[PDB]
Amino acid sequence: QVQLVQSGAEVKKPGASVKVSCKASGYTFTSSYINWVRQAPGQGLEWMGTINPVSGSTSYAQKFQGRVTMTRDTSISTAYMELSRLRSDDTAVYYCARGGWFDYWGQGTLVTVSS
Amino acid sequence: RECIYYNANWELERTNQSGLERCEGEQDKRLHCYASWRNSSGTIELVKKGCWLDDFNCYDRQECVATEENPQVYFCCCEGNFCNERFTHL
Amino acid sequence: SALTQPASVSGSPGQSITISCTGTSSDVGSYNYVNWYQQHPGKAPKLMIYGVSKRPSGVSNRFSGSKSGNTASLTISGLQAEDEADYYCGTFAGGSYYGVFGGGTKLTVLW
Repeated sequence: QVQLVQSGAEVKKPGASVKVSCKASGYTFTSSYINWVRQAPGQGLEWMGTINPVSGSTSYAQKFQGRVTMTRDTSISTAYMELSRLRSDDTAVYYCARGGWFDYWGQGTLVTVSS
Repeated sequence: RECIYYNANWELERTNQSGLERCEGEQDKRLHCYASWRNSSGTIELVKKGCWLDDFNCYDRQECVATEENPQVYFCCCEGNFCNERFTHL
Repeated sequence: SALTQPASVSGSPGQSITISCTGTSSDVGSYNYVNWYQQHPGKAPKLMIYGVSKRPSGVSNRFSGSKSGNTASLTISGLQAEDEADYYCGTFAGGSYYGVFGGGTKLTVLW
């Protein structure tokens, strides 16, 4: 039924950038927000931002304001997250979740940003 | 619910064009309608209409009214059937 | 505005435990939009309660939610070994509302 499946694991070098994908099936993609949350290994959940797949609008976490880019290609029901100018403490698992209640979560994408 | 459906990009997104959308939901989970449009260079372009899933913003709003100040794309959502047939903002 | 919830709590099987989530009247005091996610290690969070008190389909009735003043509380009744996980509270994210999570609580259920 409702299901978000994410892009495979990424290993990056610092300074670079990564872009993760989220493929919504099981419901009407444009019927609610997509949210992005990351998790530093052995640590809390951190909210990054919300995208409204209809309006195309975005709100961002001030922490990430101006180096994360959120987008969606509605013709394939996929939302994207792009984190640029990486570092070490960017190494996390990255989640997308459906709607503002986060009622369904993706399986996560591990991005390891190491020199 | 049922909502008004519109897709301005109906051909590329391989959806219907105009009509009604019957909302699929979960057990006693709220359902809403939304309207979304542009205002490019003094012309109002319709973007989409249809069902919106349980959203704290749309709670107990009868009129679909956008609230953001001067956004690129306008968005509103509302509660109650067909409520999204008419939309404003201020 | 961070949400604070205790680092960990332990319970015995069959017991009830309650995890709390405290913020300011700006947020938790103002809106019925607190939610509770359970997260078993190395897996994605699952939504247990939303809207302070509402429960999704397929979620055991043992999970309930409430709010008094500036703290929302998740309550797990009749503890089971499988209830052992991390529990985060968050708020609604999208529209006029911006996201936030608690530190999480590690619930340990000792058999």
